[PDB]
Amino acid sequence: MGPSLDFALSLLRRNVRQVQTDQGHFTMLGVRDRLAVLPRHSQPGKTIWIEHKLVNILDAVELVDEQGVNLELTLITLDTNEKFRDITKFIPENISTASDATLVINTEHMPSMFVPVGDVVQYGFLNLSGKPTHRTMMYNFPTKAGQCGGVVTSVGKVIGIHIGGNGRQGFCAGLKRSYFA
Ligand SMILES: *[C@@H](O)[C@H](C[C@@H]1CCNC1=O)NC(=O)[C@H](Cc1ccccc1)NC(=O)/C=C/c1ccc(N(C)C)cc1
Repeated sequence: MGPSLDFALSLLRRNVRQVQTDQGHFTMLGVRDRLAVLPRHSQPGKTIWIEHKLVNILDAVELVDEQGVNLELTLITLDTNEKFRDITKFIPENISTASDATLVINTEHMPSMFVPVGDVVQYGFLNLSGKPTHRTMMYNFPTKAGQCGGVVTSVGKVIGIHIGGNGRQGFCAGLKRSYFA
């Protein structure tokens, strides 16, 4: 088996978890220690279902930029038994585009799912369901409901978390390594 599939499957085993909140099913990316990231609109509460058990959330931080605008990312600290493998090194230091990226999803309804979103380009401002968001990127793929929190990945880099789509295109919140310092 080659390196790109090995990388994604290893993400699916060690960092990319099936979750459910009151808002439905999402993919959650565990980044290091007991710190994970979800799309803000998943609205995690005091507990979250993670695969096979209910896990307590010890803190949730909704990220905004210096203008006060939503980044659509919520960092949660979990009462998990074990620490995540630290994947912060795979997150670029600036928000970064990619060629021929794949969106890797993992929910109870869409387990171990691979979506060929393709080139990922800078987008910036997005108004989704009424809320302004900054720092997004875009792919010309018709993503659908249930795929939020999916991990946008390319050549060993974890670059984005899926947050929205308009039927023809998909959008992620860009990831940068400093969100997880
Ligand atoms: C994941 O939960 C989901 C994935 C979307 C659903 C449709 N395709 C996808 O890829 N995301 C959403 O439903 C988001 C949620 C959101 C809320 C607030 C801030 C950021 C994200 N919303 C959307 O993707 C918007 C969908 C939409 C609304 C209205 C229209 N009409 C045509 C104006 C089109 C699309």
